Amino acid sequence: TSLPTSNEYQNEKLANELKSLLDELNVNELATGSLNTYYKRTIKISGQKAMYALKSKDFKKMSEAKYQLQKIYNEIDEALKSKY
Amino acid sequence: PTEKFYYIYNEKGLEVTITARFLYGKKVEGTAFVIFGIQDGEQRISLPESLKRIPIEDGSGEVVLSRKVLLDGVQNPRAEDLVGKSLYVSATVILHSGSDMVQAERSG
Amino acid sequence: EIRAVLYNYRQNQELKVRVELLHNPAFCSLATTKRRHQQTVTIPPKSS
Amino acid sequence: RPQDAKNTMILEICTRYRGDQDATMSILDISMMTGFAPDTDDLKQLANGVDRYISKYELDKAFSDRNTLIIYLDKVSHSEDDCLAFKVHQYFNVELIQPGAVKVYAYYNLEESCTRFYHPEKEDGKLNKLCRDELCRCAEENCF
Amino acid sequence: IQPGAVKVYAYYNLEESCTRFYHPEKEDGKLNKLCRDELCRCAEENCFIQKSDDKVTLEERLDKACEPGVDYVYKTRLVKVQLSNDFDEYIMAIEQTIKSGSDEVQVGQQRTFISPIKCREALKLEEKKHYLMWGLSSDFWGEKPNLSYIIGKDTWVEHWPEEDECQDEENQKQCQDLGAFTESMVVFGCPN
Amino acid sequence: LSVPYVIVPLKTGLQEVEVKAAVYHHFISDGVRKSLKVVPEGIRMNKT
Amino acid sequence: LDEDIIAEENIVSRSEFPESWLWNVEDLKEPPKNGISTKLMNIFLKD
Amino acid sequence: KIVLDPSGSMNIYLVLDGSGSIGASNFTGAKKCLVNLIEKVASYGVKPRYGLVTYATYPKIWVKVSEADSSNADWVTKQLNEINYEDHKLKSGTNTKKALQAVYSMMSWPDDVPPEGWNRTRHVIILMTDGLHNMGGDPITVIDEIRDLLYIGKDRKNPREDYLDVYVFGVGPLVNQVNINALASKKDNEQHVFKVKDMENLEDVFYQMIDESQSLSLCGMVWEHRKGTDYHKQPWQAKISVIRPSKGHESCMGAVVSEYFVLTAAHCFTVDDKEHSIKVSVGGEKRDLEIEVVLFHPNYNINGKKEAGIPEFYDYDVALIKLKNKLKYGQTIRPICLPCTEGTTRALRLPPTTTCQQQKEELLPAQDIKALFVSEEEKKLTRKEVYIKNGDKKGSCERDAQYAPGYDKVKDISEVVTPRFLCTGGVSPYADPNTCRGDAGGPLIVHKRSRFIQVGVISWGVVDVCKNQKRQKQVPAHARDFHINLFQVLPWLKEKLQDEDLGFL
Ligand SMILES: *C1O[C@H](CO)[C@@H](O[C@@H]2O[C@H](CO)[C@@H](O)[C@H](O)[C@H]2NC(C)=O)[C@H](O)[C@H]1NC(C)=O
Ligand SMILES: *[C@@H]1O[C@H](CO)[C@@H](O[C@@H]2O[C@H](CO)[C@@H](O)[C@H](O)[C@H]2NC(C)=O)[C@H](O)[C@H]1NC(C)=O
Ligand SMILES: [Mg+2]
Repeated sequence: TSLPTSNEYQNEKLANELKSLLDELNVNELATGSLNTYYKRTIKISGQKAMYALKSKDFKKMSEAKYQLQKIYNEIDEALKSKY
Repeated sequence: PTEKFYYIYNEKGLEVTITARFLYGKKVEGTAFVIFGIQDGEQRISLPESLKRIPIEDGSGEVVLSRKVLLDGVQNPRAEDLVGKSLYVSATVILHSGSDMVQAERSG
Repeated sequence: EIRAVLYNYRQNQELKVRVELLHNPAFCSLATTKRRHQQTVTIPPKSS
Repeated sequence: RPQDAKNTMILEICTRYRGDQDATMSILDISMMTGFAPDTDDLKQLANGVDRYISKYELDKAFSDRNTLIIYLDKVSHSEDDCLAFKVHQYFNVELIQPGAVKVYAYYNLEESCTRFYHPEKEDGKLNKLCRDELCRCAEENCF
Repeated sequence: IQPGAVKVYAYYNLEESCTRFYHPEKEDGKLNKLCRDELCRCAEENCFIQKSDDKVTLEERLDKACEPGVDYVYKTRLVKVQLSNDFDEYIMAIEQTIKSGSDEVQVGQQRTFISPIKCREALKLEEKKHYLMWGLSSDFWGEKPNLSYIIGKDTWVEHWPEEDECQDEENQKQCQDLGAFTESMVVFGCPN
Repeated sequence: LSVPYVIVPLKTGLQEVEVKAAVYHHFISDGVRKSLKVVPEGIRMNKT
Repeated sequence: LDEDIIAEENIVSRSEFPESWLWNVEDLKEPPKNGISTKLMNIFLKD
Repeated sequence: KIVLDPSGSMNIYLVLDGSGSIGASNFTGAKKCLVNLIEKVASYGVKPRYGLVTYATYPKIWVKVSEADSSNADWVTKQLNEINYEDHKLKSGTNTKKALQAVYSMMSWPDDVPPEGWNRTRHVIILMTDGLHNMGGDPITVIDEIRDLLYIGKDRKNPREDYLDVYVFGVGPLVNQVNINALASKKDNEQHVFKVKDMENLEDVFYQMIDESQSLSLCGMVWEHRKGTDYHKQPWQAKISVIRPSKGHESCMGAVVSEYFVLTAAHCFTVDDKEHSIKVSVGGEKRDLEIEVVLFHPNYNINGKKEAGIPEFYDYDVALIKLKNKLKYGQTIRPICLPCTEGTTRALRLPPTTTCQQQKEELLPAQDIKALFVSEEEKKLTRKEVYIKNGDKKGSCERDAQYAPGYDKVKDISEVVTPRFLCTGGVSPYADPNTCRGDAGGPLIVHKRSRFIQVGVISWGVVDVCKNQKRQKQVPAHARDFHINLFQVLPWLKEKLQDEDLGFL
């Protein structure tokens, strides 16, 4: 077949990255349940930003919510290692 | 350099920290190639095996010339004869885009 | 070969860029008046 | 043949120094053809190989956003050629592709250098030109 | 619409002040509240979920009374009405606890129901007649054993006629459905 | 910008008040939950 | 919902508003660099 | 949360909605949530009293906490599995108030005198519902009676809030959070509300509620939650690097067995290797632990038959390393269980009078036994499942060691293959991966009753399938790996580790 044209492969790559974090969002939203109220405040604010970005397919929001949801995921991972 | 001199009996050797940033003030990501050398009077002598290859991350890197490599570099095994001479450093840093290159020098 | 470096200093935003080399009567390239030499790339944030 | 079939091409680079001794550490500046992405796992073999290294920040990104590649060689032989190779695949679906380029130099001297191009139709990758004595013209066009 | 407000004070003293409100219906703009002595309740609501008699489709209405919001279903009979300050109380006798309740059933004694006195214009209940009622957990109010069931927008009231009024052709089918639902809810519950 | 609201206290003590706000076309929001004292009418007297 | 706004249920309110906090005690026993001990305290901020 | 103590006296009340709002396949997912939960609680060794109530219009009590059968995890699982969705479908109410009063009757003592241990006893209540109660009164007022009965939150001097925890699960396709949030207990930094998507990835749900305060040092217990790292997946796994001049860098694996001790193979080291040249990292930190001494087995000799014509001799290839400073156990650092110990008895849920031979019968039957080891792929730890060939193919597993390089023309098979070696590898009954040489020294792990037991130590393999530092591409099928049996060296381990108080039989 004809190979995918220009932006179509790039937008699909961004959607696959956002889809990967949303699979463990329910795990991470849970994982803040035994953590401090800041993490639980941050992830539910950051979670809807990723959820809307995937279904709206806006490039600006899908870029920002990818790095935003990655940031709180790093904070949770450092929280769970420091809490033991 | 951590110190602007070298004490001959320092077992760690001379440490030279690399700092690289863009002209407008943001951090440089790249990889540095750096080599050390010795200056005797007006004449400079180069140490070939002192070459190292370090990535420059967060706008920074660090390289050390150890005491053993300098003594292996010189053919004179006396540490007493090294006093009075001077060192120089020549570094070559290239960005990870590979589109530009800067050569710097610390000497004396 | 010419090297054009494009810089993105957003803290959390990667950018979709159309970049184009213009036609030149003094320089031969794929850019002519009818057919332009343009590309579509993506620059990650805090990177070049 | 093992049902991995796609539009596939392989790039091979070789060099040799002409001086009286082996040249020391040199650097490979490689630029992809437009819409071409290298096979990653071939460069994994090259980076971990002896006398060879690829920087981490360049290496771990890879895939479609890889257009310029930086490869460091610790030495090149002066008697015979040193070589390496990796695969490339098109993903962009565009005609009149831009040729790629490979430039060689050393860290102590950028000025003495050498640069060759490549294209899947033109031998030196320099496309097509017309020239009468000293006066040359652009010619990457249809004939009429 | 939200009422506006005007506050007056001086630059050397904010503490001594005065504040008045305004609304195009309310004189002081303070909307509507109910209060018995010191214990007050919110009252910016409809008086109750009044239906316009056209929905005689009781079979839909009674099946929708098995929704999880309903915390009591009672069959009552009004005895005596007394007006008061900004409210009026309706002394009713509970005949049977059809669904739920959350308190003791007792059955056969006086149970006081209270409405805002501005809701007399919406619907006037009449003494000695039977009435079928249901509400939710925010309706019963106060402290035990002086619990008080307050009539609000979520409370529903409909007259259950006497035996001779059922023999009229309009209340023929009405007394069927309310009688079947009485059996339907003390036998089968809700299937949700 | 200040947004006034009107409320009526119903029961004594340190009771809870909560408000929220969210912006359109961006996913930035804020919520404020504070408590304030509901005091019955009257005043301090220190007699002997 | 489908509209371009955060839904109300997942809006998380700020509520930790005390004026004075971080009433803590610590002892400088870190390695003395020029006689100076460098202590790192990772601390939560408030709302 | 929930405290797990071996002196535990805990009542676990399980309430399940059976109304028409749930759906049978959501009801089955509700049951599968509870069965893995009961099994994970029984993996600790705590004996709670289970209560099982399914309700619709009317509650039906299946297991009462007063019965002696309430402390049997296996029986309560059998009673829960038999319950069908359409068992009381014809009564399809949602009367949560009566079910809480039934739980209130369970905790209620007769007359005015509670039995002693009432303040000792912990209480746990678990509810699964749609959040749409429609029959009976308000359910919240029975909880206030439960709060008043247990004297919790009613005294400033002794608040007693740590004795009751209430969790609510949102099951069914349609769910009301508002009722569920009011029903659930509300505590700071403790998750008590679960939604419909929370029913998947059960290990993450259990990780939030469980507090392992009194159960830190339990051997062979794994956190399998999706956010867990390699060391949540393997708390015992220790990475051992030997960097010495001329010899160069070499890496081997180990397994935590005590606060001061790690078990690994002996051929990774030698007598000439110094203690400062050996670095061990257990929890994944870059801070390598310093060691005190390495205890070689007394009968180990790599050059035992060197004068006869055998190049390397791998009999008794085990060693114990002593740390300079002891470890502190955590979620990523825990020891692995050793056979014929009291910890292994509590792990296998055996009576305490179980002998060392009875455990030997269960762990090593004369058949193909499921097992696993750990390997590295691009600096990340991963699991490799193998089979121990202890059955009739044990002789065929030993015979493929003839193809080992350097040992092709050695005549006697019983000389080089001692009874210490356990044999894995091959393609029968299933394809078993072969170790890299960096994988040497690791444990051979067998899984029984939600716990993990070590039965061997990784020794050597016949064919080095990982010669080009990668295990890439297929290899011949007769490549076997050998592992040192722990039952053979049990008197040496019991002699050395009786000072560590592991409870040897
Ligand atoms: C509870 O209902 C079933 C129980 O397994 C699941 O139903 C999902 O929802 C609809 C059916 O109503 C299907 O289109 C999905 O494919 C179902 N499966 C999924 C999401 O895995 C589900 O687990 C539960 N939730 C809902 C909303 O039905
Ligand atoms: C069981 O409950 C009692 C309540 O009476 C708890 O309080 C202890 O009571 C005994 C005797 O009345 C005192 O000696 C203790 O000092 C009390 N403990 C306190 C005040 O913390 C106690 O939790 C339990 N008593 C036991 C186990 O003897
Ligand atoms: Mg129901």
